[PDB]
Amino acid sequence: MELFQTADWKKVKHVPVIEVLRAEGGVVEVKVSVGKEIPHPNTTEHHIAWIELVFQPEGSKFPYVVGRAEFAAHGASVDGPNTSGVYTDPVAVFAFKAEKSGKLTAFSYCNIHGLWMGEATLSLE
Ligand SMILES: [Fe+2]
Repeated sequence: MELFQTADWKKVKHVPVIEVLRAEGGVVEVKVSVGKEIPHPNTTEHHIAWIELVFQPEGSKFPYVVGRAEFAAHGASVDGPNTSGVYTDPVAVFAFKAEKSGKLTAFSYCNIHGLWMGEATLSLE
């Protein structure tokens, strides 16, 4: 019944969550993660592959890619899937200089669950 709204935990599990760690004087650090509130698997069969961060300062006609983080290890070795002991967590910190406030957009990818997007505001206060 569409009278009753709800929330999908699977979306929460995949969405890239943006947290501004500092922004004083245009020295900015932004953390992006997937599966913060609700852990996302990291196995050889199922994992988050990367996160990319975009920033568009106000007054700027075009957006700029700030950077991209690949998460390369997911437990595979010559001994089989999930045996290597090495798993890269889908968390990244982007450090950058900025002269103005503006909009952040993050993108991420799961190898079986498609492409994902998230947004937040950067206030240089
Ligand atoms: Fe997934």
